[PDB]
Amino acid sequence: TDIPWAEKRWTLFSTVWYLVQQLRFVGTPPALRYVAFLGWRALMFQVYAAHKALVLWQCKLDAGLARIGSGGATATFSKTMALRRLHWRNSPLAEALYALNLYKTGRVHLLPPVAKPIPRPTFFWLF
Amino acid sequence: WIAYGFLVEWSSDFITIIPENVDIYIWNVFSKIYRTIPLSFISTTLGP
Ligand SMILES: CCCCCCCCCCCCCCCCCC(=O)OC[C@H](CO[C@@H]1O[C@H](CO[C@H]2O[C@H](CO)[C@H](O)[C@H](O)[C@H]2O)[C@H](O)[C@H](O)[C@H]1O)OC(=O)CCCCCCCCCCCCCCCCC
Repeated sequence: TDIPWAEKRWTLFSTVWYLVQQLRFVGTPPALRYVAFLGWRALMFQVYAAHKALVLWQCKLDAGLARIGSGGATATFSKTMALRRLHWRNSPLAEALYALNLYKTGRVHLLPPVAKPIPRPTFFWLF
Repeated sequence: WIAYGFLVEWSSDFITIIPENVDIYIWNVFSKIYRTIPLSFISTTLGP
């Protein structure tokens, strides 16, 4: 009932992509879809554990860069920024700006703005 | 006897004296047979 009209656009790319979705849903057996779904679930759990470890290491790097830049006083790290990295709410520019900010003035609890969601790209009748 | 024995069948439109059950059965058999055609075509053409 609340489909955005940008997702109901008919284009050449969506015409091609209907074939992929049709082969996925009515062209491939649900048994093979189920075993592929289980494999993708296990792989996504593994990559989530990897991303969580990477975020914890980025917290340690946050503390290191916050010491080199404020001398030795500020050595903590922003837990809100840790959750922001974990929830993918940060742009790479925001990450670089925050890291540089730590490295040369400290200020752990001064955070970059949250990145807006990326809108769906549209190019006329192409996509 | 010919009434029951091949007159009311030979003189009637065969759309009338044919259940929709056999049409549904033949369509189901056909659609079950030719169901792997997209995946098999993709596997043949995307192979070596
Ligand atoms: C206990 C049972 C023993 C086996 C069970 C587990 C062992 C092995 C699991 C499968 C093999 C390895 C899978 C790893 C990657 C997944 C493959 C894939 O591309 O990804 C598959 C995706 C994932 O499933 C769907 O995926 C959807 C879309 O998400 C993802 O979809 C894609 C994932 O490829 C993209 O990555 C995309 O970015 C991402 O969003 C949903 O999110 C859900 O996760 C789910 O509905 O499916 C799809 O779209 C495609 C549908 C058809 C593809 C079939 C591929 C493999 C089929 C094996 C059949 C052999 C039978 C014998 C059994 C032994 C198994 C080897």
